[PDB]
Amino acid sequence: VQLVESGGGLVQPGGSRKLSCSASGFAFSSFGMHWVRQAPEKGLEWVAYISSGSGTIYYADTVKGRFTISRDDPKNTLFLQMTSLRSEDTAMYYCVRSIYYYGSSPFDFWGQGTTLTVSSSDIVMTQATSSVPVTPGESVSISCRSSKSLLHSNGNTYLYWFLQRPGQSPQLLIYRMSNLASGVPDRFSGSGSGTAFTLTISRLEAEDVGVYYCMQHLEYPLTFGAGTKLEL
Amino acid sequence: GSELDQLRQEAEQLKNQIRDARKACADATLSQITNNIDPVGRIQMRTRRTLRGHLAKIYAMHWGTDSRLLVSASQDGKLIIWDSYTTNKVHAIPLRSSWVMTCAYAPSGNYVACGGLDNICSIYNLKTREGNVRVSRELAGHTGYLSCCRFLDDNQIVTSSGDTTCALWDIETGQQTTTFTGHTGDVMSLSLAPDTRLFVSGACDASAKLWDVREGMCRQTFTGHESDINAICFFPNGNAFATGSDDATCRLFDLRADQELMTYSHDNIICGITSVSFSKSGRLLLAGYDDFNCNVWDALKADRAGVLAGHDNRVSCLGVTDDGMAVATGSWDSFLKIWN
Amino acid sequence: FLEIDKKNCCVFRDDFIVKVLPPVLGLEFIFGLLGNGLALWIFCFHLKSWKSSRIFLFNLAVADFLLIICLPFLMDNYVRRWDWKFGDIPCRLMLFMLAMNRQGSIIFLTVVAVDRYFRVVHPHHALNKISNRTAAIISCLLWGITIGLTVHLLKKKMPIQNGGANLCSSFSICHTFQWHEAMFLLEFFLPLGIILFCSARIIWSLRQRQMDRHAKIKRAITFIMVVAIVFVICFLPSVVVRIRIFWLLHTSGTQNCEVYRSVDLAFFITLSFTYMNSMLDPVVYYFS
Amino acid sequence: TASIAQARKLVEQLKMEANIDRIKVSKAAADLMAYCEAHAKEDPLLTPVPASENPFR
Amino acid sequence: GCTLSAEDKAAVERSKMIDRNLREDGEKAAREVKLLLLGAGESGKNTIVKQMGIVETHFTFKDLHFKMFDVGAQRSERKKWIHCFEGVTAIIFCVALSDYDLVLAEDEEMNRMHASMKLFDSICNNKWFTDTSIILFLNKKDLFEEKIKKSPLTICYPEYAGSNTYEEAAAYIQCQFEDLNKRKDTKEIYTHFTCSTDTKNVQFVFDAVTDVIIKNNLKDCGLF
Ligand SMILES: CC(C)CCC[C@@H](C)[C@H]1CC[C@H]2[C@@H]3CC=C4C[C@@H](O)CC[C@]4(C)[C@H]3CC[C@]12C
Ligand SMILES: O=C(O)c1cccnc1
Repeated sequence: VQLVESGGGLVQPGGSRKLSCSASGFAFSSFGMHWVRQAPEKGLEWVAYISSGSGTIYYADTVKGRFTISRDDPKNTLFLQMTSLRSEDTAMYYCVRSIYYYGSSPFDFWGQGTTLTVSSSDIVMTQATSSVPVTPGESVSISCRSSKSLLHSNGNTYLYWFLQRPGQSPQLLIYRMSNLASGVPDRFSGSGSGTAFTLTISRLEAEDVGVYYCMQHLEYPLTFGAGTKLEL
Repeated sequence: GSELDQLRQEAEQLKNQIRDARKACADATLSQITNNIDPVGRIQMRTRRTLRGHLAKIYAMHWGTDSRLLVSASQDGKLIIWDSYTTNKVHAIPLRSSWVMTCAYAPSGNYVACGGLDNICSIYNLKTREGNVRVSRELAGHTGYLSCCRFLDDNQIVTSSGDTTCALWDIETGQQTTTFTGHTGDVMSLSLAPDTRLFVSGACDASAKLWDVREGMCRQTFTGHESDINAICFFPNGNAFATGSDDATCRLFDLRADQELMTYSHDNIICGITSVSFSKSGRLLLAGYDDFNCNVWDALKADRAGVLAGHDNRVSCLGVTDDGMAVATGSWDSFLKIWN
Repeated sequence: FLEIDKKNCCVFRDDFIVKVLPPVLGLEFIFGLLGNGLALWIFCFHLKSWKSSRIFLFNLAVADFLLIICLPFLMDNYVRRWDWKFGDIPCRLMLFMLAMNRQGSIIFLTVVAVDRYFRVVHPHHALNKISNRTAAIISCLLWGITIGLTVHLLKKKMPIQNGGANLCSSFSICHTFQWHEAMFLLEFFLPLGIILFCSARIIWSLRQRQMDRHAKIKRAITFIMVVAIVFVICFLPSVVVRIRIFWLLHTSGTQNCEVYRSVDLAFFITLSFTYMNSMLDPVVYYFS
Repeated sequence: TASIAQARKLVEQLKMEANIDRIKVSKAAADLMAYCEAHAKEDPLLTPVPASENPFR
Repeated sequence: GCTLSAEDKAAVERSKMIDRNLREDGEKAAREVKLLLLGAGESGKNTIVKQMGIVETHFTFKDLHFKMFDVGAQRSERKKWIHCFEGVTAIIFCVALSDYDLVLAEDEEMNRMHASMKLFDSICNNKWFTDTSIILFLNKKDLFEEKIKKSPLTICYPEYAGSNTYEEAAAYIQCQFEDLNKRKDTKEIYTHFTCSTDTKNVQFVFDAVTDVIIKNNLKDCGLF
């Protein structure tokens, strides 16, 4: 089980590029695949989505028309192809697998990341704070907020809390605002209602420090709040 | 020799003593006690969903723990997991031996069990990290076809086979940790207690037995049918269980007082039962017949209260959710039906 | 008797049609109607097989039935000797239904006789195992070509001045080659050269296999011959009178219509054979 | 002479099953009635369920 | 589409892929031939198997795949699992005819010919095999022509009178088998003579199944 992606580098403004990933260790043909760009200037957002069966393909309005996505299902490979690269197309790219059936936990394994540098309506989610100083051993809380209700017809609040430790790739913490991913300690939790939610941590350790993010999935494009760093 | 004959005579007079003990502890029929109450109205249940995609006879189904998923098995060599609310398909699992007779769902949601007409019970892991279902363990050692299986825990299972033997198994080691013997003919079914401390089995010698998980203790023997016995279930309380035979009859047996409680027979039915199941309050008994349709019995008066007439062929399997929401029904036409 | 529709076309009105044609046509209506009606009722209400061989007969049991409803108005046309009083549209929809059902009761009568051949000489073949969702498509295509070869009978100002009355018809004795007569001959020649071949090979190959010793094989053989010879009897006569007509047109000019005086009368009797099948089509396929 | 051993097994099984105490049938029937009466409200099949909150409609 | 959410519009597509796979895979099971093999103990079942819980067997003859099910090791009730073979093309039934005086290890008096005759009778009138054809194999004819000359078959056939030669005795035994049928219009029993021949067995089976298939197709379209 691993997603090894390559294709990054430094590019001209006018010019194409390709980003491939190899998914070794699982049944790749049963996984819808996302690209999530991460601008170095605290930039985060969803890029593109291709499903299991090459039926659906989705883009975020800022990208539609210049990126194309594809699969190589016999050889377990995922491709992105980019044609027009503006000056604000410099960031890092995370390929995320996710499988949708009842009870699943999408956005589970998050790849490693590939850096791309360029030569020189939508729901809104808000994380007003940016930094919370605190000492280990005591509880902490972070807030995120949207602009409308998320209790959809299927009753599921499509908010995803997930973490990035310094120098590491992210990992899922809380999918659907009330469910904790697998492999992470049970110290993390989260609760909210309406348009406002809070991630909570009861016991504080040295690994728990990092930058936290919130995701909505109700409809494409997928939109975030900002980052709220915890500091030692 | 003479010892054989004297032991046989002693056994016969013990049988007479046990028969007299069973007879002498009964005072009134369960119908007399249950006749004061009023009967439920005409239970009108309509087909809400219709699960289709099986291409051959369906032999078993089992309701999931959260009362939204279920699994089914057919002679096509496939096992299928459903979403009852949406009518989606969550998983399709290919089998090795096309000749199946039962399937089972783990009470946590990680595993499903299968096997039949091959003397091997296979275990499947659903929540793997590779995304696909895989074979966990292959319990082998029986010498007759497997007729039922039911998870006791996440690591203990119990099966009954056609070689007149039940067995309690560990999935980790793979070796029988208990063997239950004492039946003469093929064993057709078993059902687990609510608290997983006892379980009952029913066999082709027109007899059923109450076992004991911890040590192997055969605690009690029930009779009464004059043909095979291919369906049993505990009452939700855990103090009773009902049987469905091949001579177009269903019966109710009590654990504490070991006699007959209820006979569910009707002259216009001349063909035998395939499946039985209960309701959340233990008020409805659903019986799957082979006159092509199911039947709903008021389990306290024995009279009918509804018919699920919707199938083209014989009914094999049948189940009820844990919350009491719906009832699911399979048959030999390869169509599952959810009723509310 | 010579008039001009758009061409030099003879036309007659003989006082012998009235005596014989209305009774023939009324009997063929009143029995063909029920004969196809209960067949279609069974196919729709009291039969639950629905195999890729019972949805080729269903189409043949709607084609002929449509021809029936069209009959009483033709009986009214003959009872008053070529006097049409219902205007333009009823005439122009009475001569497209008849001409499109008949070609569509012969296209769904050949497919059966190919079904059977692929079920005898070529057992366990692919076309024996097609689903009844890939046979309704070909039924729709067959209806499509049927309708596409008969549309030219709505695009014409049909009722015509004969002086005395108005004649509602498609079969008139002219001297110009066209598509309708060629269709009339070619809707009989090709299905014959297919049915004979299929119905002979089925019987022969069910006989060089020494298999014709159970009764039901013999019964099937008899009914196969029944089908072929009933087709030839109920269709052939009309296709030789029209050849005699073309013979007379090419040999003798259309200047003395009196020559045709008798033969055409015979034609409008032999054409009453073409409806004949729609009466006794079910008694061969759907009942016995 | 294993036949007498099998007879010994069977008679031991009879000794083994002849050592239990029983109750009256009417008491079991009353317990069944009581359990049915207590849970009459939580089962969406016996009492005609309102069409407001079921998730299969 | 509109009423659904972005995480209930991939569940539907996944279910559709499941359905497509199920349908495409259920077409390779309605074109194969299924044959159920039976015999009476040491009746040469292994012999015919070599001539070509459950024991599957695979072979292909003339671009046509057969699946032979051998259920000899069940040693349990037959009525509890026989109906699982209801939709089978044919039943192969193998028996050795050189074994009329050789009696079973169970009873000295009863021989194995009578036991196998009872078996063939019992398989020929079950309610699940009303229209199911039976292919009959008579075995060890080599040893039989020697055995019959030493001792008459009157021992096994008290009501029989024959000159104790090969052909008449073999034909009498064959008649005694084929008279056991009780349907005679829907069903047909196909019989054959082989000891160790390498060509006649599989061709016999192929002919017997082509005849059944022809009948099935012709009665499917009403004509038959
Ligand atoms: C079972 C499946 C394969 C049946 C296929 C039927 C095909 C092979 C045959 C059956 C009868 C045939 C038709 C017989 C006669 C006519 C009328 C003629 O004016 C045009 C061709 C047309 C319309 C033929 C087209 C081909 C046809 C439709
Ligand atoms: O069959 C016809 O189309 C027809 C019938 C009567 C007169 N003219 C044509």
